[PDB]
Amino acid sequence: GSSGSSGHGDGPGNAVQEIMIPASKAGLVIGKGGETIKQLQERAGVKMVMIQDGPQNTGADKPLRITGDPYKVQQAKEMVLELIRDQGSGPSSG
Repeated sequence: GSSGSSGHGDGPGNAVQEIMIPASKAGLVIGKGGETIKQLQERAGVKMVMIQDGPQNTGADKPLRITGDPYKVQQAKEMVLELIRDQGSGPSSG
Protein backbone atom coordinates (compact mmCIF):
# COMPACT_ATOMS: atom_id res chain seq x y z
CA GLY A 1 0.00 0.00 0.00
CA SER A 2 1.36 3.37 1.10
CA SER A 3 4.22 2.02 3.21
CA GLY A 4 5.03 5.46 4.57
CA SER A 5 5.28 5.17 8.35
CA SER A 6 7.32 8.17 9.49
CA GLY A 7 7.91 9.73 12.90
CA HIS A 8 11.21 8.88 14.58
CA GLY A 9 14.53 10.48 15.49
CA ASP A 10 14.59 11.75 19.06
CA GLY A 11 18.02 11.39 20.65
CA PRO A 12 18.95 12.15 24.27
CA GLY A 13 17.45 15.21 25.94
CA ASN A 14 16.73 16.88 29.27
CA ALA A 15 14.19 19.48 30.41
CA VAL A 16 15.31 22.55 32.35
CA GLN A 17 13.32 25.27 34.13
CA GLU A 18 14.58 28.44 35.81
CA ILE A 19 12.80 30.16 38.69
CA MET A 20 13.40 33.21 40.89
CA ILE A 21 14.14 32.41 44.53
CA PRO A 22 14.54 34.92 47.39
CA ALA A 23 18.11 34.58 48.67
CA SER A 24 16.43 34.90 52.07
CA LYS A 25 14.56 31.60 51.68
CA ALA A 26 17.38 30.20 49.55
CA GLY A 27 19.25 29.33 52.73
CA LEU A 28 16.19 27.40 53.89
CA VAL A 29 15.68 25.22 50.82
CA ILE A 30 19.38 24.76 50.07
CA GLY A 31 20.77 24.26 53.56
CA LYS A 32 24.30 24.39 54.94
CA GLY A 33 26.05 23.84 51.62
CA GLY A 34 23.10 22.21 49.89
CA GLU A 35 21.86 19.26 51.92
CA THR A 36 18.15 20.10 51.77
CA ILE A 37 17.82 20.93 48.07
CA LYS A 38 19.74 17.69 47.54
CA GLN A 39 16.85 15.66 48.95
CA LEU A 40 14.35 17.66 46.90
CA GLN A 41 15.95 16.20 43.77
CA GLU A 42 14.73 12.73 44.73
CA ARG A 43 11.27 13.88 45.82
CA ALA A 44 10.73 15.13 42.27
CA GLY A 45 13.33 13.00 40.51
CA VAL A 46 15.01 16.06 39.01
CA LYS A 47 18.30 17.86 39.61
CA MET A 48 18.28 21.21 41.42
CA VAL A 49 21.07 23.74 40.87
CA MET A 50 20.93 27.27 42.28
CA ILE A 51 22.39 29.85 39.90
CA GLN A 52 24.27 32.96 41.02
CA ASP A 53 26.45 34.33 38.23
CA GLY A 54 27.23 37.28 40.47
CA PRO A 55 23.85 39.05 40.48
CA GLN A 56 24.84 42.67 39.92
CA ASN A 57 22.80 45.72 38.92
CA THR A 58 19.69 43.58 39.38
CA GLY A 59 16.92 42.89 41.87
CA ALA A 60 17.93 40.82 44.90
CA ASP A 61 17.04 37.29 43.78
CA LYS A 62 18.48 33.84 43.09
CA PRO A 63 17.59 32.11 39.79
CA LEU A 64 17.39 28.37 40.45
CA ARG A 65 17.94 25.98 37.55
CA ILE A 66 16.01 22.70 37.70
CA THR A 67 17.14 20.09 35.17
CA GLY A 68 15.66 16.66 34.50
CA ASP A 69 12.47 15.94 32.58
CA PRO A 70 9.70 18.06 31.00
CA TYR A 71 7.02 16.29 33.03
CA LYS A 72 9.14 16.12 36.18
CA VAL A 73 11.02 19.42 36.16
CA GLN A 74 7.57 21.02 36.16
CA GLN A 75 6.63 19.21 39.38
CA ALA A 76 9.76 20.09 41.35
CA LYS A 77 9.54 23.75 40.32
CA GLU A 78 6.38 23.84 42.45
CA MET A 79 7.98 21.95 45.34
CA VAL A 80 10.65 24.66 45.53
CA LEU A 81 8.49 27.71 44.85
CA GLU A 82 6.20 26.54 47.66
CA LEU A 83 9.26 26.29 49.91
CA ILE A 84 10.08 30.00 49.68
CA ARG A 85 6.41 30.97 49.42
CA ASP A 86 4.51 32.15 52.51
CA GLN A 87 0.90 32.39 53.66
CA GLY A 88 -1.09 34.39 56.20
CA SER A 89 -2.32 31.73 58.61
CA GLY A 90 0.55 29.52 59.73
CA PRO A 91 0.29 25.99 61.17
CA SER A 92 3.18 26.28 63.63
CA SER A 93 2.67 28.34 66.79
CA GLY A 94 6.05 30.07 66.83
